[PDB]
Amino acid sequence: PSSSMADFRKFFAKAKHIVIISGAGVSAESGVGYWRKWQAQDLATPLAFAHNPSRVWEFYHYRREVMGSKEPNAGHRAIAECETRLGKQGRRVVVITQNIDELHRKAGTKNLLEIHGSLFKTRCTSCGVVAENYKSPICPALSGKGAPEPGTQDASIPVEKLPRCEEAGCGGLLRPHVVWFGENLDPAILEEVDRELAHCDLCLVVGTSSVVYPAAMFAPQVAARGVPVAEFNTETTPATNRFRFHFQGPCGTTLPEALA
Ligand SMILES: Nc1ncnc2c1ncn2[C@@H]1O[C@H](COP(=O)(O)OP(=O)(O)OC[C@H]2O[C@@H](O)[C@H](O)[C@@H]2O)[C@@H](O)[C@H]1O
Ligand SMILES: [Zn+2]
Repeated sequence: PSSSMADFRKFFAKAKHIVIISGAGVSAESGVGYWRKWQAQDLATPLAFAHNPSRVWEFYHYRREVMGSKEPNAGHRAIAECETRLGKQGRRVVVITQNIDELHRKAGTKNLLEIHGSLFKTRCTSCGVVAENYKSPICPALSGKGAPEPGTQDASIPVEKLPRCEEAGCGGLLRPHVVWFGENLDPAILEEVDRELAHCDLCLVVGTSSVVYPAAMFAPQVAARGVPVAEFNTETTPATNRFRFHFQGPCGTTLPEALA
């Protein structure tokens, strides 16, 4: 895999359709552990939610509230500025993210496929309706709840006071619209993804470990068509040798240059 910025820029100057796949590394420079005695694998499951809907909500309230505090970094801003600039030229730029933090959106990204959901979306467990939700707090019973520090315990909010569906006559319990461990990704989103990968002529893979499916396989799918894929990561990954470029470093340094 090459590290030639100049050779990358030749492709970038001419690309009609850029796909940018992002993961958690893209938000590292925005300052985005354990929450109380648990890690994500113990909370972000349907079984956890079924057993303690209040505790899973405290956890999601806390993450939503922390986000309000976080700012997109130079990486997220370079990606958003790119889309705005090319779009004045009829050139397409889309972001396919694994992240649920919505910092791409806060940076000004408009073409965004969020394959794992969003902290800022809800789904009704009764009627299935999805909606956006930016309210701090999401419900008054969660106000001040979710503190991760030692000495905090379960709020034990009765389920009828947790977020509820406003559809007429529904009244159901809402959950975060995020893909939990064990759950399938939405088939409709994956078709939109397949369409973007098939049609792109330059692909960037940014801050992802490239080992978690199905996103692990997106950039290799593109590189297999003979399209250049550029990886932007602090380290090599197991997929690195499948790609045309590798640009090592924090993406807040390397992206503003590559996408200038
Ligand atoms: N500043 C940075 N710039 C670029 N890359 C970085 C930076 N900091 C870390 N990275 C890289 O980001 C990657 C982070 O990998 P993961 O934490 O595995 O995140 P991601 O690939 O998004 O995980 C996939 C999925 O796994 C689940 O845990 C979660 O649902 C996530 O969506 C690593 O390859 C790491 O080198
Ligand atoms: Zn409902």
